[PDB]
Amino acid sequence: GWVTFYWHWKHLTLWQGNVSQFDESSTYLMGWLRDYLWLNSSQLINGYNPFGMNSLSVWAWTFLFGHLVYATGFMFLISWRGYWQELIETLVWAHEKTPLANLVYWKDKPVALSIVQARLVGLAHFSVGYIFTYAAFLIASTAGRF
Amino acid sequence: KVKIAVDRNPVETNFEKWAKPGHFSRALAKGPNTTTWIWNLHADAHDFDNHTSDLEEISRKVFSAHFGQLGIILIWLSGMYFHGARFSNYEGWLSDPTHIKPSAQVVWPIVGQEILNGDVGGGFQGIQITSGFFQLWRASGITSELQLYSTAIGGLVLAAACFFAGWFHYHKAAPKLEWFQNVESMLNHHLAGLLGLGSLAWAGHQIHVSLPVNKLLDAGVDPKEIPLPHEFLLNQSIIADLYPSFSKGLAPFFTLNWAEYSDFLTFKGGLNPVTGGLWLSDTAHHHLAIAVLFLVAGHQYRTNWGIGHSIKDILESHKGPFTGNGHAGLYEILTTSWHAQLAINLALFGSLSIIVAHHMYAMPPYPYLATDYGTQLSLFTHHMWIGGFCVVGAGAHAAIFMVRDYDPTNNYNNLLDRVIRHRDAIISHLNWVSIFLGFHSFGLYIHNDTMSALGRPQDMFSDTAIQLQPVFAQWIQNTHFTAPQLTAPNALAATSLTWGGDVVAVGGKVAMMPIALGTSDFLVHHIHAFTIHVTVLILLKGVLFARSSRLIPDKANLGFRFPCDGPGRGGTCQVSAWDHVFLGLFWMYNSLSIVIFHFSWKMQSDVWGTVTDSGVSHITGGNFAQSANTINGWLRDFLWAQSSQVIQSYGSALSAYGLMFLGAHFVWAFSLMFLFSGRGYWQELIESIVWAHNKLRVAPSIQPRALSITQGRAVGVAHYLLGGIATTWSFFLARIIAVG
Amino acid sequence: SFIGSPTNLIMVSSIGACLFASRFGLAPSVRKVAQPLKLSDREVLQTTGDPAGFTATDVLAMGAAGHAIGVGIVLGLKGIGQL
Amino acid sequence: KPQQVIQPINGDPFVGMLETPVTSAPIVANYLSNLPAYRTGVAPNLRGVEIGLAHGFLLAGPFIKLGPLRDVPGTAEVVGCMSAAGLVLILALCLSLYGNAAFQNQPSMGKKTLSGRPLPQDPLMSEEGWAKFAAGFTVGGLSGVAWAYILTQILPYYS
Amino acid sequence: PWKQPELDPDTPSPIFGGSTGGLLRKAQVEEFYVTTWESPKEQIFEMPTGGAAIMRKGPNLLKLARKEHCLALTTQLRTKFRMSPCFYRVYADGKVEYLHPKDGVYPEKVNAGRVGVNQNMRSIGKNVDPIKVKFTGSEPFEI
Amino acid sequence: YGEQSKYFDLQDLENTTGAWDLYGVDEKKRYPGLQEEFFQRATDAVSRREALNGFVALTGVASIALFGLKGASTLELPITKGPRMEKTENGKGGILRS
Ligand code: CLA
Ligand code: CLA
Ligand code: CLA
Ligand SMILES: CC1=C(/C=C/C(C)=C\C=C/C(C)=C/C=C/C=C(C)/C=C/C=C(C)/C=C/C2=C(C)CCCC2(C)C)C(C)(C)CCC1
Ligand SMILES: CC1=C(C/C=C(\C)CCC[C@H](C)CCC[C@H](C)CCCC(C)C)C(=O)c2ccccc2C1=O
Ligand code: SF4
Repeated sequence: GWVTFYWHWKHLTLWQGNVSQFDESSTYLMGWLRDYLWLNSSQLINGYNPFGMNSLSVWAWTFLFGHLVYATGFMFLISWRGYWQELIETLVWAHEKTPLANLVYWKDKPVALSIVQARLVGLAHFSVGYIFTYAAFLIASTAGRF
Repeated sequence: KVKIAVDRNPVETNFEKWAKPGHFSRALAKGPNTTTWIWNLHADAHDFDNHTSDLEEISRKVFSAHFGQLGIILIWLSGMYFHGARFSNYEGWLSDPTHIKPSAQVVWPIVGQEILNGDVGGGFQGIQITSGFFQLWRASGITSELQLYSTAIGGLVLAAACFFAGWFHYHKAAPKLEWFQNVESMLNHHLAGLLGLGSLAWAGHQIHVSLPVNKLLDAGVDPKEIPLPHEFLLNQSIIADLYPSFSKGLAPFFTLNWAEYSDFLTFKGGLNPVTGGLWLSDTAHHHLAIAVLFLVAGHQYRTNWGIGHSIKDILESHKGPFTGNGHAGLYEILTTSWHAQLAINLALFGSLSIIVAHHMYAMPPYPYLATDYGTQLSLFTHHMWIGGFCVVGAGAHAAIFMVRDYDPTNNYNNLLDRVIRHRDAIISHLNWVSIFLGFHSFGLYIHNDTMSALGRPQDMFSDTAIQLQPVFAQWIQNTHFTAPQLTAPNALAATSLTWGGDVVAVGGKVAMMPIALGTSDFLVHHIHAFTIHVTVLILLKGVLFARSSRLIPDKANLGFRFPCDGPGRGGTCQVSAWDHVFLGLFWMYNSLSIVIFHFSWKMQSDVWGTVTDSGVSHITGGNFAQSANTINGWLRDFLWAQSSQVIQSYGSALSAYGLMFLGAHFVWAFSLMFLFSGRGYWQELIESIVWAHNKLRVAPSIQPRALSITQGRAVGVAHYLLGGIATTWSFFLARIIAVG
Repeated sequence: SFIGSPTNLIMVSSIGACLFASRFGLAPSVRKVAQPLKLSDREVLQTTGDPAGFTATDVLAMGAAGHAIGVGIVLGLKGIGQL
Repeated sequence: KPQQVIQPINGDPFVGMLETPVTSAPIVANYLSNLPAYRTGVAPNLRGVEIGLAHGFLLAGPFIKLGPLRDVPGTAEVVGCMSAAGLVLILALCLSLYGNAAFQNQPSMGKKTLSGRPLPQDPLMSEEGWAKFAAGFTVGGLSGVAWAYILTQILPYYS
Repeated sequence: PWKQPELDPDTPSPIFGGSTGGLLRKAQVEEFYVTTWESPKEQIFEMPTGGAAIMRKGPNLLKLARKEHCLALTTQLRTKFRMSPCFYRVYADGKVEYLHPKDGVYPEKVNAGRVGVNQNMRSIGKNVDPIKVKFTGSEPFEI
Repeated sequence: YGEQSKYFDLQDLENTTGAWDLYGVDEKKRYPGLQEEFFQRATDAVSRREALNGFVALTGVASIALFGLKGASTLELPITKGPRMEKTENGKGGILRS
């Protein structure tokens, strides 16, 4: 992400012709944020504005999709198995011990995701959301102007 | 029966236990062999349950702990009063509150900080404050800095007195356990005495001091020639012209002619148009009625003179057939467990702080507070977060009581035992309503986002498209607007301008205007209900399953705060109730962040703004009814439409807010190490570093160890919460200062 | 509270009714603990003079209750336009 | 006389349920025992006919009322009905898959109605019995979808 | 013990209210566990899956869905009252198993009547590398 | 079972484990007699899971293939309608491609 942020911002300032802005703004991180993550995202989030919608609708939707999958990765990453097993046990008691649904019974017993599996799925959602949101932002920001 | 049982000199006053830092715990009394000894020292520092098993010493310890906290808060309040006395523009702000921004913190010119001394007006430079102390010092009639100096010195004196009181009441004269167990005397003395006496004293101060000062302040009289409140107190002639009922002179009070006091004990709905806050006469009658209600309620329980109520009898007498034994033993639990009372008090304190934030954003009780958007936003957000923290701590200490102080002997078929019995049903139904609320709030949001993205705005859940009109809230608004007409005929107007029909404005800016509720407000309110239901599910599940569970039957014997029971049963990580609170802290953070985002966006888009001759123009373009239905609309029109002043704050008075914003980003991002990772990798890295320090003989005598799993989770949640809170604080304050 | 006012008459009648109510059973005094129907006739401290249990706290509470009832009656009648 | 309303089932405090007025109410017990899924003596296809009829009649409503073509007159009432029929077919496929999955073995332990008297075996708990139940479900769902369709054609009120 | 005891169907059970935490469908399909003890008097204990239950003077019977619940109750009883109970396992077909000590004087003692099983005479860490046992089906610790 | 305090007997373990049908009756043919054979003959051709999985797939693939080929453009779905004149040029920062 750091190397692609550097590449995209330097090349974007080269294409726009204002290399002095990158030269005087890449020194401090607030300028990095303001002139990369905020300035170039103006065309990204206007994909399906309520007043008007244009061809960048897939890119804003994919940006928010990457945010959501990143957050689901956080859901798998912070919480660990052992609180989820008790909740799944309560859901087991809910399904097994209710009218009109105790007739339908699982064949594989619902168990919580194992710790290695938990780390793997958290990393998977993390990386999928990361890649999708960065691809969406990069393509939208570069293609909105040129 | 109720008496004062006090043991004199139980603990010698000496630095002998100060010499050895590890003395409260016998496990820590040996020595610091590992680096986890320090974290256990600072962790078990105030955990008085494992220090000793005697309840009397624990009660003395917590009594002097509360004394020390009271002294600390009094020191802080005295420091705030001293700052307002010395480094402030309160004299300038009194003569011009609508044009001079409040400022009470002055920085040093040491290293580039002179840019932080912003031009707040009145020939003064400093940090533009947001606590609203100037509004409070205008409500409670305060004119000069001499009075603030006197208040600060008195607060310092009372803080020293409180610290001396803690030292005395622990080391010199410590009360016995029967003194602390006098619950009826405690309740009577903190209902009639504390609350009632404070309410009556504040009502008297408002009537004799604050009412004439505020009557002369909004009339255009400069505060320099305003008479001091002792002149109003001693002399009836000066107070008679401002309020003609003082010419009677306490005659209507004893002769039951209280209708003659209708000039300064008024019953008016709305706000003062000159200042924008509530009428001080209304607050005077309010605090007087509150003092009455607490004086009558403080004589309910029976302590020593036969008459009254016995709480054990009240609890044991309320027994209903679907509950078996009804409140049978709760008096025995609440008189013997500090953590149960801590949970109850913290939950009610947090909820009441939430009510405090909501009812200050609704009715501003201070002059020139509604127009000061920064003070209102800061007060709402701050008390919002403090209430959330107190509620989460209530859940934590309830779980601690469940683990430690709960015993099955006294409770067999009472309410607590039956709540333990059907805990799976409660958790399953809460999970069902959790999933239901989550789907038909957030899936509605995602569906609106999709229909916006698919070019079909007529299929969205908006006001223009098919709508979910909040009919109940709007009906309550209409009822409260028409409440003074029929159900409260003695009220001048509506109790708040949330549901009114008029717009008040001070200094050309909107103070408080009617609030319209649409589909977006419905979506956000049900999002809030979903989020609060999830957080209460996590906390209640942690409390209920702290003792035993179908996974780990012996969780009671494993303590409250333990990392895991090993990788058995597929892995029982985070199974303790402490980890349930650890997750509930993040869920609290999400809940209150979305709540204050809704507050800021709704108030900036539909309440706050500058009034013009041609209609009322708000801070934003009134886009809450059009952009709060989608996630991308929320993002672009709240987090991106705003925060343009935070990024461009550099070189200005509010650049420190941008620095704080990025440091908060740093700390929020730094926490995810302690959240994602574990301990074995860090322990092995520490082993390699230990080898490096061993190679050239700088090996510490204390063995370096990685942080514990519970310690790592605590560090992660603390850094995460601190970063998120400071992020929202910096963004909110910079946006509301550079615009409002 | 002028001698002869209806408010004075209401106050005095309320005070006298409360002392009559607490004199012979009939009120949850210091002598009579209160169940749902207020029984069992206990005894603590001493009456200091007249019989039954009119202690220093018995006349203090009944005077307080009689005064507080009177404010409800007078202001209730004043609000509806009586006396 | 405490009136201990809340008691465990069959006086047994060891199992999951406790007999509660949500469960022990005569009206609720009579309504649940008279539902088709608990009529053990009735053939599972006759169970599925009524169950599919009720569910296919209810599932047509949201598709007509909140469908993408709800603003187009005359065509919403056909699009909602055929989408409901497709949903019924999807649910029938998943029902058949469940019947394959859960009845590849044989149950050995009975259900034991209260105070004994259990029948040999529920035909619904069998493989071919659940297949007949899913067949009745899809036939009932298709007929209910068609009935809700013709009820949207002839009408004195709304749709 | 000296003779393996068989649980009696006649024995009473402690008075308890309805608890959601208890026996599940695994008791019907798979095996379930049964705990027995003999009491001197009526005392109050806490079940590992529910709340508090007053037990009967004399023999008692508990049914637990897991063996961990049975041993948690056993440890609670032994710690609180020096009770020394025992639990069993009842299968789906009615087979009864005895898991709490077959020697009868608990795993804490030895009794000189049990044979060492899954014991390695080599030190921990002296095991061979997984390459030496690759494609053999036997783990280094299983040797 | 349940004489005075016992909840286990080992010969009626169907009662011991707690397997109880709280809502279960054995009343046969509650619907009128002429009504069954109309639906009994409805199911017998699709009673087999092979006949039902095929029939659902037969109505599945055919109606899915019907949609788009014939199902679309009769409902006027906004995917097979075409544009009027939108979005030939792209790029607000210049270059103006296509
Ligand atoms: C924004 C981030 C995020 C999100 C969305 C989730 C989502 C979830 N968490 Mg989690 N959580 C997170 C971060 C997050 N987590 C983090 C970081 C932590 C650590 C503190 C936790 C801690 C935590 C706890 C402690 C608990 C949860 C629970 C839940 C569930 C709540 C479900 C609900 O009511 O909503 C409804 C469902 C959603 C919002 C999911 C998205 C639904 C979208 C709109 C799709 C709708 C249907 C869609 C069309 C289907 C697609 C079909 C496709 C396959 C073809 C859900 C699985 C709770 C649980 O188990 O449920 C009670 C619970 O107890 N989480
Ligand atoms: C009418 C009498 C009275 C009053 C006013 C109070 C007031 C208070 N008590 Mg309480 N208390 C009383 C009687 C009273 N107590 C009795 C009879 C008992 C025994 C049953 C207790 C036992 C008790 C315990 C166990 C604890 C308190 C605590 C507190 C404080 C709570 C802090 C707070 O809410 O912020 C309000 C804060 C302030 C108003 C700041 C000003 C504090 C001033 C200096 C206190 C002055 C009041 C005092 C009664 C005056 C007489 C003391 C005299 C010897 C100097 C508060 C000051 C807590 C504590 O430790 O704090 C001391 C606590 O944990 N109380
Ligand atoms: C009425 C208030 C109150 C009281 C009297 C107590 C009292 C207690 N709690 Mg509770 N608690 C409270 C509120 C309260 N808590 C709240 C609001 C929360 C939610 C956050 C908790 C969460 C909580 C947990 C999760 C646990 C306790 C525990 C404890 C015990 C020991 C606490 C200790 O030694 O801390 C030692 C003091 C510290 C570690 C210092 C705090 C430092 C924090 C982590 C960071 C603060 C940073 C600050 C905000 C900003 C500074 C920035 C930095 C850059 C300088 C004691 C019984 C523990 C226990 O064992 O209970 C028996 C336990 O496990 N409590
Ligand atoms: C018989 C007798 C006698 C007599 C006596 C008497 C007659 C007495 C009386 C007494 C009394 C007659 C008393 C009273 C008291 C009262 C009180 C103590 C009350 C109250 C108080 C207060 C302070 C108040 C308050 C309030 C207010 C301010 C407002 C709200 C309400 C109320 C009202 C609560 C004699 C000794 C001569 C002789 C012998 C015998
Ligand atoms: C990083 C990390 C560590 C390693 C962190 C450790 C050992 C704590 C280090 C604390 C330091 C030493 C505190 C002091 C920090 C600086 C030395 C302060 C500098 C001040 C300047 C003025 C010099 C864990 O032990 C751990 C355990 C469990 C879960 C996650 C983690 C985890 O993420
Ligand atoms: S990963 Fe940590 S918390 Fe989880 S079971 Fe292992 S040691 Fe315990």
